[PDB]
Amino acid sequence: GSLKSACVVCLSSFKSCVFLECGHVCSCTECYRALPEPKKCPICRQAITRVIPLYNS
Ligand SMILES: [Zn+2]
Ligand SMILES: [Zn+2]
Repeated sequence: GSLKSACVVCLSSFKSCVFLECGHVCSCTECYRALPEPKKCPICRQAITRVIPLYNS
């Protein structure tokens, strides 16, 4: 379920965020909270309904 591969957006930090939409785990907390927009799932383009942060790097 959880995994910590490379954050697909930055590619520097691991992914530390499961996007509660579809269960895609792909972003990192800092990427999310830093960028303010309504963010879309980087993999599937669904709007994010909630973010379940994983406290990792
Ligand atoms: Zn990131
Ligand atoms: Zn998705």
